[PDB]
Amino acid sequence: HAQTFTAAVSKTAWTWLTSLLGGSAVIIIIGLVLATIVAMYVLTNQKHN
Amino acid sequence: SICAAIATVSVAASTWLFCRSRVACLTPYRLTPNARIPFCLAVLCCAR
Amino acid sequence: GKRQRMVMKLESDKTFPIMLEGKINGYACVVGGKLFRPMHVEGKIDNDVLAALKTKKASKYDLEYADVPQNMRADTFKYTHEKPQGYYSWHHGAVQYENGRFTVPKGVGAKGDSGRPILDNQGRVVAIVLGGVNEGSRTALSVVMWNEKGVTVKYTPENCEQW
Amino acid sequence: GKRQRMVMKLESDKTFPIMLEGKINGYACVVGGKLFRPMHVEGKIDNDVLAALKTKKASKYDLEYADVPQNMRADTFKYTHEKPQGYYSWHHGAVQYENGRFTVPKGVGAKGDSGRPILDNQGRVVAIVLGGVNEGSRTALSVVMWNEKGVTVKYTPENCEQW
Repeated sequence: HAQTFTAAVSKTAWTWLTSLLGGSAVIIIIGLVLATIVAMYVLTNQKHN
Repeated sequence: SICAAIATVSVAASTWLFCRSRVACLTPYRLTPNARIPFCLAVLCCAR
Repeated sequence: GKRQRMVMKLESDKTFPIMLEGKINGYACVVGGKLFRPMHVEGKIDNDVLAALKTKKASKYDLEYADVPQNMRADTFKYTHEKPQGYYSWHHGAVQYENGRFTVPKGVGAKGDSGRPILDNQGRVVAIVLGGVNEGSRTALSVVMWNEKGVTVKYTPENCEQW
Repeated sequence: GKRQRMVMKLESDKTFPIMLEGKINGYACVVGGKLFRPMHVEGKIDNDVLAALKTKKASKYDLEYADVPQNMRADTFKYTHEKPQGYYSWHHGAVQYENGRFTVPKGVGAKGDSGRPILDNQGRVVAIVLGGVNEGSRTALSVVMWNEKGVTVKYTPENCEQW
């Protein structure tokens, strides 16, 4: 038979590569969303004059 | 050829009507001496 | 009388006539830090500072407009959204405001009468004259103006003349 | 000249110059129980108690806020947020407040007179001068101030020079 690249990756290790690498993207996008909401709320508070 | 002609005419006419509508929205706010654009229209029609 | 003289004192500083080859075709107003010029009037603004500035155009409201330099921003007119009925001022005497219509007793208003800012009982601009029609024994005008929201509103009667 | 006497007699106790090699660069202001000092002004506080502090930085609003000891919390400026249009009382005379902008007639305003408070007709600070730009015959100002919500707001015109 032929050894395909990513042939023996063992779904447990797919889960460890999905969580510890895709979850960090979830952390950085909720941080970016929180930063955007904070910037818009600061501009709304300084709309008051 | 007729599909490419209808596609080009449709994209050009839609872009022309979009530019007409963007000018017709942003024009009564750019003519004022303060030019205080409201925030929602500045988000939508890509104003200052 | 008395009303026209303080208006002349204001127009000597900030209202600038245009220079057609021998005569005056129209008047550029500097209000709020934004130079205004009517379209059908063609010529050159008297200031070499206000001549070099390229103007953006708004064909629905018949006015070129450009940005005022930073030094000139304090020496501009002021604008008012709120106008009650009664009497307002103008370079050629007085102007009546009734039912949202700036009307003028006839005999005055001809070619070369464009861009003159209608002032108020305080010294603030409420309208800009672009022309008018002779409504019998009293002429009405076709002005642009402003409202409470900040929206430039143009009113024009039937079959007006571009002065 | 009567309002300037009030400003000088209120600044004689509660305003401290920031001296670098003896030259005045700015003024620390003790308003509402907290020390205020701008960023770009270099030097030390004239008062010995206020100079031995740990001023927490706030780089956005061009301020370096601190806290006042309890024996000094009564010897502070009072302040407010309420600001109708009209005139206010600066160190060099009067200052116009129109359309949410403090304007001083020209000539005055150089390197050094930053951090000075703007007072009202009652004796309360409504703004702290940081810098400004000369718009021809009148100079707009870049100040920090407060509002009804209780939020520090900084206003900044275009191309302001740090004083």
